Amino acid sequence: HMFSLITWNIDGLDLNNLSERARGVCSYLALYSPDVIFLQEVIPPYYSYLKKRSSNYEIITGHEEGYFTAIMLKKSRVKLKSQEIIPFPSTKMMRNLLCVHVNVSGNELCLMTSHLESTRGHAAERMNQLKMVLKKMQEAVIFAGDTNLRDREVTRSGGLPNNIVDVWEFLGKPKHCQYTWDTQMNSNLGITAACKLRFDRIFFRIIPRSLDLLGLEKLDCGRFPSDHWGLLCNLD
Ligand SMILES: N#Cc1ccc2cc3c(=O)[nH]c(=O)nc-3n(-c3cccc(-c4nnn[nH]4)c3)c2c1
Repeated sequence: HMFSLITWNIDGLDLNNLSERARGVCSYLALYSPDVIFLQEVIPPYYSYLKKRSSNYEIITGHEEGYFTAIMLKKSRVKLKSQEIIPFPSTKMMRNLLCVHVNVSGNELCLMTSHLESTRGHAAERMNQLKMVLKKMQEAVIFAGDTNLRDREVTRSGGLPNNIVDVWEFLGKPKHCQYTWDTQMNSNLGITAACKLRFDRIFFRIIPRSLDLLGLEKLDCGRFPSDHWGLLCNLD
């Protein structure tokens, strides 16, 4: 029938004006009203707002302390079958892989999210994190989350497998959503340098329809909802 999802690193560690940014993030989720949501970098206070505002979603957290990922499932349409938190081994940043087995319209496709290593120097540790993601996908599939991948690190990690495709590259490599982390346009960072990267990615095992950016409008306090852009992929 139809399907949608939203990946967004809400940047929950950035405590400044977070009460207003979280009211903007919710306002984006309310108008679009997706079926599945993949959030990264969520602090316990941030999880408290989404629990009270978005009352029609069954949230599954990846941890409890620090920051963690989160999956929100449209309770009216998506049914919970299973849920599991597979942690990364040699992770030095309190990071894990969050998978949830659901059933939408009678179809068996699981949902995954993660927040791979943020460190740029810890590239091999991130690439080893990438390999365990693709190895778990083939073992169950729609992955989505802050990957922090760049500079052909997917190539040097052995490349993507045949059964796993990237929704961006699969849609003819569209240009409007080429970069989810844009230090040029997004000025929540004050970075005088200009770099653009595609961090938030979406891997597929249903056919993806569209892909678009979220949170491009500055709020009333002059700051964006997040340093990352929100991703939105429709399907059928
Ligand atoms: N401020 C700033 C600032 C300006 C410019 C760049 C440019 C790049 C680039 O062309 N490729 C790349 O892969 N990463 C870049 N980072 C980056 C982004 C996140 C993290 C770390 C990082 N973490 N640890 N060391 N470096 C670097 C930048 C950061």
